[PDB]
Amino acid sequence: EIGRTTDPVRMYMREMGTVELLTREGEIDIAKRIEDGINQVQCSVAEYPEAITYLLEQYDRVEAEEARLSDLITGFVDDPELAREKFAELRAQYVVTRDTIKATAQEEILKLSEVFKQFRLVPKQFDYLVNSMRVMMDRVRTQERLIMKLCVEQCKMPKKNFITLFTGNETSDTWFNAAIAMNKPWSEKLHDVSEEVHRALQKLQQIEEETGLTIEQVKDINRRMSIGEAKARRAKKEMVEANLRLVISIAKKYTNRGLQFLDLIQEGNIGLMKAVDKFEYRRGYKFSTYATWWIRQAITRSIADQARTIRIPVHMIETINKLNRISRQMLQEMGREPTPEELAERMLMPEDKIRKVLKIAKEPISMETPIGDDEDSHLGDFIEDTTLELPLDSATTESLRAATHDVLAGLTAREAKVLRMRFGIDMNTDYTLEEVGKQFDVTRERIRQIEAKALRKLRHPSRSEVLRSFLD
Amino acid sequence: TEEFDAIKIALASPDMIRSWSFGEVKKPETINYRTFKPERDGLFCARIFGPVKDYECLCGKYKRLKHRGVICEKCGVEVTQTKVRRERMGHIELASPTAHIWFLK
Amino acid sequence: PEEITADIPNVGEAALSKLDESGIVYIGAEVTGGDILVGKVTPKGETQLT
RNA sequence: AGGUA
Repeated sequence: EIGRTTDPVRMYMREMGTVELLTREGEIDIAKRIEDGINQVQCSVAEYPEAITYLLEQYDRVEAEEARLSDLITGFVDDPELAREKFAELRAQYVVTRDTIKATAQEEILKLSEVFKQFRLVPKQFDYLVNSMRVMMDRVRTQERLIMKLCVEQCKMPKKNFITLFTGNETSDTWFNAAIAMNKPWSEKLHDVSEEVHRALQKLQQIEEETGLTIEQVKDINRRMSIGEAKARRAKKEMVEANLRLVISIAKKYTNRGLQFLDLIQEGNIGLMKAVDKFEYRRGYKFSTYATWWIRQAITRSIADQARTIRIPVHMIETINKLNRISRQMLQEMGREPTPEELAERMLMPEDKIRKVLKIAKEPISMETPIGDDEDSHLGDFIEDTTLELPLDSATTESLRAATHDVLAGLTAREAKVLRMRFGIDMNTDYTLEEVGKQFDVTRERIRQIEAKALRKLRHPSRSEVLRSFLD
Repeated sequence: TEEFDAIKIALASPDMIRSWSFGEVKKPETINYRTFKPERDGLFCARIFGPVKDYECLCGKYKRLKHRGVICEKCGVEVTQTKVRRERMGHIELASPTAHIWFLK
Repeated sequence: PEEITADIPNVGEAALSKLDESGIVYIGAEVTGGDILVGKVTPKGETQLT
């Protein structure tokens, strides 16, 4: 509330306090309206042919054993036999409905929507069909808005006149002549941009041909869709908002074990939405029971990821938890301490992996903590930089470079020259033996013989003594 | 070796903030725990802030002083001097705009 | 894994003198600053050479 | 943490 508050926890509780808890039958009623919405959107997809063609393409791919069976469908409302029978009769209904296009047609459409009513498909495939119908909406509205932009910005006419005249066929030359009939100045102005508008109309007709249905039915079906997902999303949001209390109660148990409570409840809300998307009452179970495991999984994932400073895999985290539980069991049984031998015995895990896991299970500590129990110095004030070359070593390197340059200057021209590129001496590049030989226009054993001659000359105790000090 | 008569302080623009940044930090990952090689693209990243050890790509591809003017295009990691890791800044693309606390309280 | 041994690469024999065959200095040996007490060695990793 | 000026 407005109480000079600066804690998101407080006003999150304010937000959750507005929505009253539900009963067991209340969840069923909300899921029932959710099911009504999803049936509406399924019927909307049903009236759309192309999504069904795509679904049948994937069914054929599955029949060809190219895709997983459990990645297309999950359960039905009264197995490969049932799926085959339903998809065969569904293809029959689809083709008998499509034949009516290229009274009777309405009956075929109704039977088609009925035979989809049995289908219960994977959320991924349903989302794909929803996205396809959504991009159908997007392309239809894009064509309409292109016609809008052309007729308005090129002919200087208000947006109000277009709606009445254009709507009703929207894909013919009738409205052109109808608008021209009043001898309006914008009607005359339309004759200089008529080509582009007609080309866009041609693209709209091509889109209709691709869909296989008249554009007016496309608008009707997509508006039915849109109201469908609107109802579905409203009901799902109502469920999520009414179930926030379960998330809060579950997460507050995990708060005493580290990690921010707010992150926990946010992850639990994510899991709650996931459960809502997957919830059904045809199972007969309570929604709270189903959502509990989802919330626990989300909370465990959050503790695994966002609570460890260094990344630790979820399976590794579970192994750590099992190790800790068995350690507690052995500690309370033996009563002394967890001995590594018994830890090895309980797991299939050797023991060196056990100790390395135990090392991993600990989280990094801040340097801002004081070393020595609240000394005014911090831990990071003592950490030596190990990535910095010591000035002693830098001076040694400089002296070695000078000595090597002097020694190479003490040799002949070609020998020193070969040595410079062979090892990359005093240039920022290194070259191979054959690379140096190519520039020395001699690609044979001769270049390596020159290198060996330089080495043998350096073997003498007059050029190696200066370099002898560097390597002890 | 650096000459400058004055220091200006001003409001940092999102465009010039991206100008400072060499890569977008997209993951909260830090390292691979057992292998202390930094993750991609985490808070520590050779793909963004530069290589950890001197003049070698953190993929095991290029380990030499020769490969210093060219970055490794065979993987995300680039190859430069390690001191560059002390100067390269990154940027995080916030989904929602966020108010600056200093300009607030 | 690190190991404790008497034989240390590239060290003077004086250091090896004060240690046993186990790499540990004898009890009662007199040592000064810089003398080696425990012959720890670490498995050397990849080496970059100028 | 304790101690020194």
